[PDB]
Amino acid sequence: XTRPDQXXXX
Repeated sequence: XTRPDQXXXX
């Protein structure tokens, strides 16, 4: 959820 740009990141 932390990093949409990185494909999620939780």
